[PDB]
Amino acid sequence: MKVILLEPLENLGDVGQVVDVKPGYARNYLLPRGLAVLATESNLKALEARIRAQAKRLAERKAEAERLKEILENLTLTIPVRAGETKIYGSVTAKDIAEALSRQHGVTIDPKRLALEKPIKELGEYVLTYKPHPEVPIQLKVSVVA
Amino acid sequence: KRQVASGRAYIHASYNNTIVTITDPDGNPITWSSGGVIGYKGSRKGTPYAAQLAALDAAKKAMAYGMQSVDVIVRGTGAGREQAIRALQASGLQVKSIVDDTPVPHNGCRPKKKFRKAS
Amino acid sequence: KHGKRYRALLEKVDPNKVYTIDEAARLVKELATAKFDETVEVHAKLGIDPRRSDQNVRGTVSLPHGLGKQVRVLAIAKGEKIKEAEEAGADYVGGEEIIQKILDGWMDFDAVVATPDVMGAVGSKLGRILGPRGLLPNPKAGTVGFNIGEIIREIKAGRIEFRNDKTGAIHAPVGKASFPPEKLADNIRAFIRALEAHKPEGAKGTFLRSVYVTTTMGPSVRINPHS
RNA sequence: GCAGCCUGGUGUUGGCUCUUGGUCGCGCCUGCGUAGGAUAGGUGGGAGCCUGUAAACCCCCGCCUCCGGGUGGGGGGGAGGCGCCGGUGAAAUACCACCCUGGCGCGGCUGGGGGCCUAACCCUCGGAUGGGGGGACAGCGCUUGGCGGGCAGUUUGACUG
RNA sequence: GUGAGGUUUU
RNA sequence: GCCCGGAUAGCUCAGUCGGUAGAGCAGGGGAUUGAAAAUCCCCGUGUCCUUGGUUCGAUUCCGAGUCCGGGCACCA
Ligand SMILES: [Mg+2]
Ligand SMILES: [Mg+2]
Ligand SMILES: [Mg+2]
Ligand SMILES: [Mg+2]
Ligand SMILES: [Mg+2]
Ligand SMILES: [Mg+2]
Ligand SMILES: [Mg+2]
Ligand SMILES: [Mg+2]
Repeated sequence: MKVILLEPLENLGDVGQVVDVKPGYARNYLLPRGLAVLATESNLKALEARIRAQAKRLAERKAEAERLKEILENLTLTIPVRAGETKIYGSVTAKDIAEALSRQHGVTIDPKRLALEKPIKELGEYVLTYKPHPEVPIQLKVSVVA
Repeated sequence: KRQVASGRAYIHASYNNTIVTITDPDGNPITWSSGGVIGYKGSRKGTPYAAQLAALDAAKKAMAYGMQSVDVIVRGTGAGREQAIRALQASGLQVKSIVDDTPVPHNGCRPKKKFRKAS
Repeated sequence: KHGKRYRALLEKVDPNKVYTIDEAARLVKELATAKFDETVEVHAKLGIDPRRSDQNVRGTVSLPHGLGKQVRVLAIAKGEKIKEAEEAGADYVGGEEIIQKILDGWMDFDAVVATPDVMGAVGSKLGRILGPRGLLPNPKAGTVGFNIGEIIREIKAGRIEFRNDKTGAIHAPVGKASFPPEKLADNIRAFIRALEAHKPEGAKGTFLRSVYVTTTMGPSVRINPHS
């Protein structure tokens, strides 16, 4: 199955190789998300037809995107939460925190992949895997909901 | 498996059977035997000769593991617990302390009517 | 067992050989450091199943070169034994009537002779020492000819056998430590195909699997099954 | 035979992880109802080799164990271990291993059973390109076998005061 | 702390 | 018909994981119990399916099936 990658999918090799994978995986997880493309003679012609004009766009959209650990979560900041509500009635998810960080502290996030699994009632530390060939994740520390 | 040396032990000394089982400090048994390994049926496995190949076999198949002590806990009383436990107390195995957990049955209402003829 | 002699030249075992014919058959002289009269004891394998009827392994074949091995039978003289000074007889003892059940024999057997052919009555009575290993005389041994003077003359410089029980631990006593491929030219030419001609009717499978020509003083080398 | 039901394979239908399975012997070292000296497998050579390129009463010791005990790394030993026979028996080793009996590393495909995520699919929410739950299961197609008067086509002979 | 396969009236 | 497990004494059964073997009845008299029942005791009944073979043997292991059963076909 001729599928071409655009970014490393944590397995299956490197970008642009002739890799075989299940159509149930590539058809539903890779194609509507915009990460792998079906490779005909056209899309199998495009990667050697553009070796700098799009690899420079991977250098921009990946090498320019791998520096967002600066002012987001590593520095100490009081994370804005809702009023207490001592016991958590509505659990925190990946969605319901970036509008708080958009009102206070002015930080804009996706807000996808702020909870890769188990949107949980409790609070603590968590890592944000932002994924250009995935690098070291930034660490958020939720300390209090008051 | 990992052999164990320190730890506690459990003791069953009821009317029909007297079998020990040496444990860890977490409560995991390491072996069990009986008098049925010879074939002692009914009440032929009490106090003075035939079946310390239950408890001494419980320390003898545990001799390959090499336990240090047997902290005594007696569940089920009577029927000659004394020499069956004291075979293991001072003829090959060390002991640390004698702190026994005697069972204290109340049950509220009656169990099977064997006891009620002598109450 | 892994001592001084095996650590010297263990490289010649070579468990990943490609094709060997002569260089794993003739090399028994100095790879087997022997200071005694050794037997090369050539192995083979007869592929059968020993747990069914109509299946009886038996094989006796001769070799007229001489083998460096004498007759050494325990001769018991009976009626119709002498041939009126036949110039090649009456060498061993002629009697003593051994009934040695007390102190259970002397356990050093090499060759057993039995002339009178009374096996229907002496069956499981003369073969007392050799039950499962079975060097007792048998009707299936093929040592019944026309005259009497054909058993000693063939055990002398002959009468080698292949017969196994439940496995294939088989042997071929032919040569000394220094026998040439001129003696392999009648050993591995006729014995490994004699155990292919002699065959029970229930033979089905590989039928020739583990044929090692290994010695008493040396390593285990392997040839192709036809050489 | 069919409707319908159960069920294997397969498409829709994916990502991981755990231990199990099969032709699986390259390797580990497994045989003590046993009658004598016994970690005694049947047997093949059976007077040579363990041996000073580091022995013996048994002290190294992983290895398994039916608890007796033997086989590999041998760091300090220093000419002594003792078997072919006697001894046991349905069989005589100590030198070279033929595969069964087995705890086990893996070469081929993971076959099955679990735990998590989930975008496919399904259900659901006020105004629904978005939330929640199930989740590769269900349903649906092909194929295979069984149940199946619920249904349909059927047969149930002739002589005979 | 311990004991009964257990009996029938001439 | 391929494969699956077995045929033990009028009755049925204790079996071997190769060196073993039978107990109960219509039966006669029997320590018993103070002459009562029989608790209990001798006791009338093995081609261990027909046959071939490792085997010291076969009262027991394995091969073809004649003896009876379940599944599975196949029957012009
Ligand atoms: Mg289906
Ligand atoms: Mg789930
Ligand atoms: Mg979705
Ligand atoms: Mg979901
Ligand atoms: Mg499905
Ligand atoms: Mg009808
Ligand atoms: Mg019609
Ligand atoms: Mg009375």
